[PDB]
Amino acid sequence: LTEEQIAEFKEAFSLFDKDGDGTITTKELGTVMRSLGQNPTEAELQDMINEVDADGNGTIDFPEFLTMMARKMEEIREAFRVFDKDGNGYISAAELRHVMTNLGEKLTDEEVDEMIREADIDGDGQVNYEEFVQMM
Amino acid sequence: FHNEDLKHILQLIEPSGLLQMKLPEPVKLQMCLLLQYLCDCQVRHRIEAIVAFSDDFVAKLQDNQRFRYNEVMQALNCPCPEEIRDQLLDFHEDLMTHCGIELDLTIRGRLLSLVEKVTYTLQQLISETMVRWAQESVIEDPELVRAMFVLLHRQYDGIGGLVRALPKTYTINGVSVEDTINLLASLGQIRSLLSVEEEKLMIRGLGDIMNNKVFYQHPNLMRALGMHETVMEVMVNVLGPKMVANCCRFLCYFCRISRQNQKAMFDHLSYLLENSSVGLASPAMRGSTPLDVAAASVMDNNELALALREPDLEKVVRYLAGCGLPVEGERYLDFLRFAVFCNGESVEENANVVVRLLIRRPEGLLAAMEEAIKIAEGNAIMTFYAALIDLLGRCAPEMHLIHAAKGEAIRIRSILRSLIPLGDLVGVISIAFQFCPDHKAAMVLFLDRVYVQDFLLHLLEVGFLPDLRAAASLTDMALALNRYLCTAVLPLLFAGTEHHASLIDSLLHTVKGCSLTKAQRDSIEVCLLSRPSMMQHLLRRLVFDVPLLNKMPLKLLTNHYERCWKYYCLPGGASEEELHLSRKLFWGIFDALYEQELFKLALPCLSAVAGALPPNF
Amino acid sequence: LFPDGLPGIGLSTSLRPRMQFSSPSFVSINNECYQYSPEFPLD
Amino acid sequence: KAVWHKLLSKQRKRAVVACFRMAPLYNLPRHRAVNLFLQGYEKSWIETEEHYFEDKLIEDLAKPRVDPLHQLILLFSRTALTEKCKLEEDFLYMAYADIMAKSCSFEEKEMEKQKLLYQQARLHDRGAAEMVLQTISASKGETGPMVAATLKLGIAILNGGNSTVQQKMLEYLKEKKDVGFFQSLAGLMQSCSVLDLNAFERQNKAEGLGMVTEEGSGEKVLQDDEFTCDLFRFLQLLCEGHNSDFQNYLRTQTGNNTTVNIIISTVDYLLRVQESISDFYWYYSGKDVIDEQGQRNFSKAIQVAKQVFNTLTEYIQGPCTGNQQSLAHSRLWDAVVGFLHVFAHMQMKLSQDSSQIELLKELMDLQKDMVVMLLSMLEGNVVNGTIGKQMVDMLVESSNNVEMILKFFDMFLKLKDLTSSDTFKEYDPDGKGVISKRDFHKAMESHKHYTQSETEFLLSCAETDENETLDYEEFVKRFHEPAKDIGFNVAVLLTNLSEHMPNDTRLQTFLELAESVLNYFQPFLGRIEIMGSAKRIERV
Amino acid sequence: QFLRTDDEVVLQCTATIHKEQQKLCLAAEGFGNRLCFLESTSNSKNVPPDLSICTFVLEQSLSVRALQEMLANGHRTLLYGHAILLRHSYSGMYLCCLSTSRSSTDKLAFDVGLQEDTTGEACWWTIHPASKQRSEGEKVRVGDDLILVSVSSERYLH
Ligand SMILES: [Ca+2]
Ligand SMILES: [Ca+2]
Ligand SMILES: [Ca+2]
Ligand SMILES: [Ca+2]
Repeated sequence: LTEEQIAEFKEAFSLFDKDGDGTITTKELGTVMRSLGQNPTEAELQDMINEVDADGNGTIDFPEFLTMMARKMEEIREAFRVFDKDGNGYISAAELRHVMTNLGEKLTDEEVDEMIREADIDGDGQVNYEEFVQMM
Repeated sequence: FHNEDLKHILQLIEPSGLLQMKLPEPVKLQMCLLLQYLCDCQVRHRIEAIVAFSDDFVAKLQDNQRFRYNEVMQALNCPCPEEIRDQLLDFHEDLMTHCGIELDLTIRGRLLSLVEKVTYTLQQLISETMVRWAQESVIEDPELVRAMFVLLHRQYDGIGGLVRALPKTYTINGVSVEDTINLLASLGQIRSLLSVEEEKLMIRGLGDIMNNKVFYQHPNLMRALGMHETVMEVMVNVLGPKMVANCCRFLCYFCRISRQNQKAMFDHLSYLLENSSVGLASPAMRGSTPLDVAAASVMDNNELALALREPDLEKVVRYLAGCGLPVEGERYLDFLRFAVFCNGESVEENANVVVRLLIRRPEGLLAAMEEAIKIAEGNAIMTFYAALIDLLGRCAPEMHLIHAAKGEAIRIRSILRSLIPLGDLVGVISIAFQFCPDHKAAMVLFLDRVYVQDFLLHLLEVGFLPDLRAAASLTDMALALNRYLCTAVLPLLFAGTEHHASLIDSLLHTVKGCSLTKAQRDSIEVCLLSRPSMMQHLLRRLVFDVPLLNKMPLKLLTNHYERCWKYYCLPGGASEEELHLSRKLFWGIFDALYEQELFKLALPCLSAVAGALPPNF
Repeated sequence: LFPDGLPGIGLSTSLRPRMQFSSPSFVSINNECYQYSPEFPLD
Repeated sequence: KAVWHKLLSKQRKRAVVACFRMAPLYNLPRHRAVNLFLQGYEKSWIETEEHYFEDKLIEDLAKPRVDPLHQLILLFSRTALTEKCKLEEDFLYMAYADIMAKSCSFEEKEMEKQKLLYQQARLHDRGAAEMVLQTISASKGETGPMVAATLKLGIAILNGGNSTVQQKMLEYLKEKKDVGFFQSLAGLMQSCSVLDLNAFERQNKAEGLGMVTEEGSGEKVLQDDEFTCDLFRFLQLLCEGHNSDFQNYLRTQTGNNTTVNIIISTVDYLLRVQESISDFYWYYSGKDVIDEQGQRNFSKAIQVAKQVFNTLTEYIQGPCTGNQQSLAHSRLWDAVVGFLHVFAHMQMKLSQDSSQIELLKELMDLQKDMVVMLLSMLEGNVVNGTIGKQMVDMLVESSNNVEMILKFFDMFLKLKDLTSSDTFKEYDPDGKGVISKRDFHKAMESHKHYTQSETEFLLSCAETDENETLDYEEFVKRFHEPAKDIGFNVAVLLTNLSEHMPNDTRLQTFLELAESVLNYFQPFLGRIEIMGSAKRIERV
Repeated sequence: QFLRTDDEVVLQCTATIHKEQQKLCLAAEGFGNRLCFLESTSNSKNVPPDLSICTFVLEQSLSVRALQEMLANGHRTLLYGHAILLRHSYSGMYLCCLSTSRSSTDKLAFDVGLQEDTTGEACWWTIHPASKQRSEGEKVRVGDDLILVSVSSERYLH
């Protein structure tokens, strides 16, 4: 398997990891599902462990995580299609409401231009294609 | 009576004979039980074909709907807005959502065809011959009359018998046909032993169930056979030695295997707590009490913990009213710890109820438990008064602001702080450096929950006095070392030289390993929250640590305490000579060719601390 | 499931716990009667 | 910038969560696919109409010695006659006394009453009024599923107020001098129910962290209210038609050693329901967004509170003087004190929604079914009778809450007069079904009747739909119809106190209080005079 | 017949000390002593009780819910399960549960004196019947023996 997406999955594992000892408990999963808007309880966290709990340690190990992503799930290529609704790389001031709708964070009303204006190259009033290769 | 014989036998009774004649009473009673057998195998045939259609149908269903859903989530993904949540459900709820709306896809014709067959002979004649008997022949013998109308009602409601058939059937493979049989051979031995050594055949019977590969794989099956109630009514029959325990150990394993099993075992808690016949300890009977079944019934699930109510906890403290002499009282408070906490954070409802019933009868404690600390020629009191404290630490209102921004969680916290003094430092610091490890951690988890940094220095000379200096003394001392790595974490939240004396003793103790790194995790943030003259003095031992660094115990102490010394070098914003060797001996490791990529970034803060602050023995 | 009924069918793919038997002999293996039942001629 | 890189992690932190969650799709075990398929097939697809088969079957057993049906009832009586200090399960009984109970426009309205009375003749000819009267007296106080099945038979026999069956229930009790029946009926209501809120907020917190709840409705309302409704309905059917030998049998119970005053014992029950819903008001009183479980715990509690008033009436309805006197000395008055106090405060907050009309109708109806009772308690008054004297005495002891409901009816009746005045109709429109809010704030104000406080309460929601106006027909149909039937009984009850009991002065406070009501219904109530069975004359 | 609001009442037990029926009543002084004590009545034919400092006037009776919302910022009839604000009839101060510790066996017996501060749940006493016959929610008649439970300390009037 291509180790680019596996290194991306290691980055995603460390994104999920908070105690940093190689094992992921249930509480990291509960906090990451509560931080992205959703409201889980202990029952959903518990049996969602028990499905993945083939290793039988109550935690998420790394290679079973890797094949669990390799089951269904590029990463930023599928993410760039969220940016590119229009297909020309432009993410306009009008198109920015169509990108940030399905995230979870309440977008601001003045700082949203400062996110563009610091990142924009010449000031075309949009977010172009060139703000993806050398911005991420 | 295989295929040739039943044609001889049915067409002896059918032709359409035996049934047409006139018969006396206690023979047609015998025929009625015979006639029930034919309908029973008719029911058996209906289930054997309803599992036959099922395997072919889900082979059409799963190979369609799992496969065609895979086409949608590659053509639409957007992790889970709407169309995921229709297929994001429980697997039980997914089954009802898939098929069970068809009484308002492409296979909607096929299952609708089957119910037409399972609409539905001899149903005509049994409904006829029960009428023909009961009309002309005015009946005594109510054992017969009860037997007649059952076969009438079972005939007219053949659906309702099948309604109580499907929550007993179960489907498995050809792999399981080995271990299932001698399971059933053992289970039938227990059902046969229900009516009566009598003990040893049950113990031989129960353990052979407990070593089966098909005993964990299908706990729905073991629930559907009702074999929790089987062993329980055996134990119900025994109660008013080892025959009680060896079935009781099976129940504790029975609830541990799944949550949905444990809900079914909840409904027997009323009888089960009425057994103070076992609480005189004598281990290893402490894995087999009827209390211990009551333990594992509530043990984890917070849903189960909220459902139980006040007469359950009334009887337990009624037994604690009996303890006015003892040793049995430690196990009741062991049970109530599983009634209030259950996850790591307490419940808010049962925690209120138990302490209100713990004031209506009360039973200095540290004035009394100190006097028995040298009692010899005993410990069952020393764990008891440790247990009652360990209970009361669990029913704390909140470490969250529910304690802060609310009344009615303080009213009860006022009770907890009033019944005890501070007091416990009898057991916390003083006696606990000699029994040792079980009770000092128990007194911590009370004091942390109920009751800033002035008592940080006041409650020093604690823990690492005997323990962190005796790393080669290893055996109860060795059993205490990994225990207080995690207990000493929550003390994250002048005498700092003595703290550095224990920390260097902790550094020698850090010279299990996941928890030893956990006590390092409470140590690495400890110097960050340090007047910094001790933090500058602790960095002098860090150069003493740097001499013994440039193994893995110092390698985690190299890159961490270097940036932490820069966090101690915020005070500059004397011993830089040893710091010059500290960059030199690190450069002496740099020319030698692990986690050394961490310590290499710690070298630039060693010049930035000199750019901010300085501008085996 | 259907004839185009007869409860004397021979398929019977349920579990159906098996028969075992023992012959009432007079060997000195006295912890082997001990299992099932005395045998009998069936058919 | 930094928030641009902050969404890249929260994209992958959230997209991995979907691969954690969507990985179960019935994939690898073919056993768990098929084992779960059956249980879902059961609870969805068996469950159909077989229920043509009852009325053919009891027809098939009432055929030409002794009938086949006649032995079946004879089995259950002789089973229920032996002392075992307990009943059984007897799943034969649980199905046959169900099937025996499942088998029960003027000319059709009499012919349906005709063929029903034939179908209860099919059963009570053969002692079916005795297995219901014995299986209650067998189980001493236990509310098991057995005794809940007999009440569904005894209701489906007495269903029309049957007179011969009500004669056979008594004349069986008189000769078999049965203590064990009235000992059993008092113990049956003794626990029986109450809506408890400590089980609700336990579940409400369990609605917090117990995410999906399948059948957690068990301890919620009254512990199987369907039995508790069916107890009192069986008691009401024992007295409809005014069996004055039986309403006096439920009181003093003459020819026995000990006596069970069952009529006080049902007063003590609904007082426990009065407090049970007052506490379900007080907890609720500040949230003001009734969720789904808040609705279906009132609706399962209103109907039982509705039912207990309907059987409270039938002990009083025929003017048995020893029965209404013996309930006036009891603690009835505290219940109707409390029930008023729920009526005002809820209606001011339940009539602020478009979703909370479904609770409003039921709570309006129980107000009517309350005053239908204390109309019927009043009917033996003479002029200044004591039972008329005490009924006004509770009317000042909760005087402060009679105000709001009488004020509530005026808001929706004075709207019902101002419907065809053209400063109500042709003011803002010609006529369309759209008026205004802003002119409705002043077209109503140019009728000069109401204070400004009542105009804003009338301006509660009134459309919540895109217009900042209201609707003509829908608002007035909710104004006229649900408060003119219930409001009529309150007008009758206020009439009935003054004309029967004059020469009170604080009653003249209440009369001139609701003068807008009594001058609206006075073209609808007739006051005739008869010679009502006491050889006196009473207004009707 | 029914105890109501604003009627002078007294509170007395009848405890026996070696078969001597001491019909002691609760009294207090104030104006220099913020504590309560006992007054004896059994030797009434020789020593009469100083009844100026024994009598208490009920001032209010609330449901518990009404109390909890009231702290959050005509003669009525007294009911069980209600919190009452007892008033000393002479000294004007209200009976309360002081948060101090004196004149006890020194385990958790809090002190009962009489203070001035009307607010706070220290001066509210709930009434619980010593009878399974008469129950919660109904009116308390003359001579009904009962329990007084504090709202703040939740300790009985021992
Ligand atoms: Ca982790
Ligand atoms: Ca793991
Ligand atoms: Ca554009
Ligand atoms: Ca650009």
